[PDB]
Amino acid sequence: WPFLLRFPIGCFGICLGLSSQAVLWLALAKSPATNFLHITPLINLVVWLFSLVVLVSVSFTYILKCIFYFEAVKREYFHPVRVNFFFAPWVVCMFLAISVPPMFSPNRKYLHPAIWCVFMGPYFFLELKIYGQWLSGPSSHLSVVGNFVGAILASKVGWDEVAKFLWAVGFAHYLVVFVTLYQRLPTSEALPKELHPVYSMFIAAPSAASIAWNTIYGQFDGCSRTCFFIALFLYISLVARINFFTGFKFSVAWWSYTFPMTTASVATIKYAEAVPGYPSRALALTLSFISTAMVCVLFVSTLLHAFVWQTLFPN
Amino acid sequence: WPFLLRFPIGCFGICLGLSSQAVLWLALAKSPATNFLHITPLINLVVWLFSLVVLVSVSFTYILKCIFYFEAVKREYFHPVRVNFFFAPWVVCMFLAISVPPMFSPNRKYLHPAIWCVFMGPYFFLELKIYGQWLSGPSSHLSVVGNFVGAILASKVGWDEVAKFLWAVGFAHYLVVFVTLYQRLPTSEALPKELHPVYSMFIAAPSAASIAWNTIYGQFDGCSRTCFFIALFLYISLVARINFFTGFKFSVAWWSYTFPMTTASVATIKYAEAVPGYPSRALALTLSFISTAMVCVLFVSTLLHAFVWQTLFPN
Amino acid sequence: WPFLLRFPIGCFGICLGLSSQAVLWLALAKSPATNFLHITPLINLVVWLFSLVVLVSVSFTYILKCIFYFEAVKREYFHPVRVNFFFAPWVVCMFLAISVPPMFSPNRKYLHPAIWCVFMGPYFFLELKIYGQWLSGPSSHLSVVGNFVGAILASKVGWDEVAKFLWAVGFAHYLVVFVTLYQRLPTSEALPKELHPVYSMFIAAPSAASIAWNTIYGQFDGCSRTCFFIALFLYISLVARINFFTGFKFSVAWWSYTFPMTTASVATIKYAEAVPGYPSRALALTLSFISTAMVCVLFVSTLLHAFVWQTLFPN
Ligand SMILES: CC(C)CCC[C@@H](C)[C@H]1CC[C@H]2[C@@H]3CC=C4C[C@@H](OC(=O)CCC(=O)O)CC[C@]4(C)[C@H]3CC[C@]12C
Ligand SMILES: CC(C)CCC[C@@H](C)[C@H]1CC[C@H]2[C@@H]3CC=C4C[C@@H](OC(=O)CCC(=O)O)CC[C@]4(C)[C@H]3CC[C@]12C
Ligand SMILES: CC(C)CCC[C@@H](C)[C@H]1CC[C@H]2[C@@H]3CC=C4C[C@@H](OC(=O)CCC(=O)O)CC[C@]4(C)[C@H]3CC[C@]12C
Ligand SMILES: [Cl-]
Ligand SMILES: [Cl-]
Ligand SMILES: [Cl-]
Ligand SMILES: [Cl-]
Ligand SMILES: [Cl-]
Ligand SMILES: [Cl-]
Repeated sequence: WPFLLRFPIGCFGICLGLSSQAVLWLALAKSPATNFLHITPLINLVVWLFSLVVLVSVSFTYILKCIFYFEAVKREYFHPVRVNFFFAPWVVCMFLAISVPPMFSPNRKYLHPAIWCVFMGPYFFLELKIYGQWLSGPSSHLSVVGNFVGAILASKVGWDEVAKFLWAVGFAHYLVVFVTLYQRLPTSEALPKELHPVYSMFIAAPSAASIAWNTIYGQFDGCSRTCFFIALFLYISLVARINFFTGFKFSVAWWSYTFPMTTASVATIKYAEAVPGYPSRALALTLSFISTAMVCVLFVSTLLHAFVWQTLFPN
Repeated sequence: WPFLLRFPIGCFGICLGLSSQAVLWLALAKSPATNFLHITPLINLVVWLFSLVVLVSVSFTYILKCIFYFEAVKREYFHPVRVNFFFAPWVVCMFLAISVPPMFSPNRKYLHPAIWCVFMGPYFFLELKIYGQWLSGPSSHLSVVGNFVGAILASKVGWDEVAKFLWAVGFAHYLVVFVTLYQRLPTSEALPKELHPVYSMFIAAPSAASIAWNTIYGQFDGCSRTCFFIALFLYISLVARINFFTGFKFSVAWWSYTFPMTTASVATIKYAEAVPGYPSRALALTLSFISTAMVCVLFVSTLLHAFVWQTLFPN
Repeated sequence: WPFLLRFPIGCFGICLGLSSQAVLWLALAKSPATNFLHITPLINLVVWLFSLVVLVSVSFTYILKCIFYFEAVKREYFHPVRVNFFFAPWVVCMFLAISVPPMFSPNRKYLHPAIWCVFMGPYFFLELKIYGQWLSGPSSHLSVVGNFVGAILASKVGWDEVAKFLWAVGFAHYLVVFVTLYQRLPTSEALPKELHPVYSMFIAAPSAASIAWNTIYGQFDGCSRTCFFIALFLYISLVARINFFTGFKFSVAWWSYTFPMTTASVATIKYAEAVPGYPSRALALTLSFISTAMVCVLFVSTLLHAFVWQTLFPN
């Protein structure tokens, strides 16, 4: 059993969670509402560099597999559940782009338009091609989160009009996913094993949509508030449904679940700036504290379970 | 056959219809657009007291059954069609709360926040628990109307922010219900017998949503108008589809159908205040006249059929 | 085989495409953004008269069949796929009404209210009756486009309030159609033959809705922009999915596909007026050029294939 076979596409899950952490701490240092913490922006410098190293190493190793064992890649593509992970490498690169650590880049009004085109295009072509396969042969193949994220990148460039077009496309696909998935949610028992990639974008897409609305227009309306509150209601359902009595075991799939929690925390900070008050401030800090704590303990657990015991990679 | 067995949970239907009548006549006396009628506010005083008596008597008798024959209550819970009626006792109490007869309460800016918490919480816990049962074992178990009604109560207290959160949650559940129920509407023949509790909230939830929007913001927009017009279009479909040639017979289920009609009438009065004109005024009065007439004739019929013949309660 | 049997209801398809062309060229002559072309309004005079001749001839011949062979009409009604075409004669008359060639009518603020009632009523009665048949015996029987078109006619009369009511009804039916049709789109192979009437209103209803919003309110908002962008995204999917390598053959069904393209072009012109700029202007002209070119080449092809070879009408 060579190492290439035991290396699946699920490795990209860890990069998405860690990269999403970078945007959270950037806000905590550039938030006028949360100025009283005096958080040093140097934290983002370490986190952003760490996200680049893991993304390059993961991507480079996977490229070697694609030339060495193309047939293995071909087999993975067809399987229905693990298809969504093909979108993961493209969407994560956009997350680093919006971070854009202040120290590296001298102050400028907008980023160069060339950056948007290179990252965005491979995603749009993949979205249409993967959608066509479903018709030839649920509706879980559709990608929703990436379109909302691209709108944020487009707003940073300054192309306001195209950002509105991407938001409309992302919303339309959400309706089909929302109706089907809500009817049959996964059972509390054996939650991580079943439909783990698909579920993550169910508690995350609304929170991303609210952030995109704030960048395009600049003022909160019913779109940003209601989408944010829907995500909060869905997030609360996890606590009530999860069984505290039932035991839990370590699994690689836990890395993907981190990403939904982080996106909600960033969205809450936007709400606090628009509407000041003691309620919002405490709620924003609480969500951030839970998100960052889970990553730190999970990072230690996934580090020990891979080195001394080499149980991270199954046969 | 003891009286406890022949006493079902459908008795709560009559309370919902009569309690909804109270809010209608309160508006008719406090509407600047309909000032020319000079309606005495004393009508609400009689109606509100009458609603309290029936609600207490119905609730007190049912509590006796729950301790005497718990297993009978347990059997009723599982059956799919008659599950929605468990939400009915909680939602109706909120309807009396908004009425708040002026004579009883000295003029005050807002009501005490404690009233909102006691009534609302048992409903939110019930909504999550009942929804979980569906996943373990359509989508008719979901409750939609109560969330919109709670927003009205929250606005009366003055907690504007939480009212927006409840409205978002209620809207999201409506999408699943609207798609499924619209595909298979009940046939005109044997209309009352089939799916009678579920259908009532289909012509009623839009009208409640429009009222909630007016209280939170204060100015009509596309939300209030389009939701109100959707309810009107759905209400008109009943007249066209119902068969006049086919005969009708007395049934206990008719009490639930009163509640949808009353809610639409109250919503129309809001429209008349925002947009004045002869068209709206006549339409508002016509809907109220039909609603109040149906209750009076139905009340007499349900009174005679229960006393001289004792045919109200089946075996 | 008498000519009456070989004359189907699909003949009304050609009238819808040609009549829709009339509104496009009217805008091109009355558009301040596209003033630099100096397009003579005389083009609409020829087109509008040509649309009236074909509509009268098609309608008059079909009336003869309805009295001669009523049973044949009765058989056609039941078949599920070819039911939507019954709505086509009524909706097309509204399209000529909005055109209202300037030369014929002296300048006036609004049109007489009587015109709206005569055309609209037969459509509303048909919508309710056809919808009832589905319940007694997908959800493709529902009509969506006509309600949005009627709102435009109502706005021309000046009855603003009723136009909002029609828009709400049309939107509600769209949700059921959008969810069902999007799940199972037709395959690229043998595209014209399968579900040809139903598909045409899928790329067309959003574009009609955006135009109606602009007339009722007068200022673009998120309704007009997002609905327009959804239609653009759906239109682009046709180019990617269609197979260029696969050959194509002449068919009568191609006339219906013209109508979706024209409606999108008219909607784009509205966008250019609201938001000026070089991007929008070129995109508006390009869509119009493709639409008008397709009609001209198709008109020649459908003319030659019917006269020398008499292959237009199948047995
Ligand atoms: C794909 C995800 C990100 C969104 C899924 C949710 C949408 C299907 C629905 C939920 C409720 C709907 C909203 C209902 C109420 C409003 C407020 C409505 O009225 C306003 O104009 C708000 C601002 C104001 O004028 O005060 C604007 C659109 C919006 C947000 C609606 C847009 C579509 C929403 C967000
Ligand atoms: C759960 C029930 C109560 C609502 C179900 C209906 C909604 C799914 C849809 C129907 C049409 C949609 C509306 C379409 C048009 C508008 C107007 C739109 O534009 C405006 O800003 C209106 C006010 C103005 O700016 O003039 C605001 C949101 C809204 C109401 C939309 C919100 C979501 C609505 C109400
Ligand atoms: C039946 C067809 C014609 C429409 C099908 C699409 C609708 C189901 C959804 C898609 C996204 C929704 C929209 C989402 C965002 C908005 C913007 C929202 O916010 C605004 O107030 C826009 C204007 C502004 O205030 O800047 C108003 C309603 C609207 C258009 C929503 C109404 C309902 C929409 C159009
Ligand atoms: Cl940001
Ligand atoms: Cl996705
Ligand atoms: Cl009220
Ligand atoms: Cl309910
Ligand atoms: Cl026009
Ligand atoms: Cl249609």
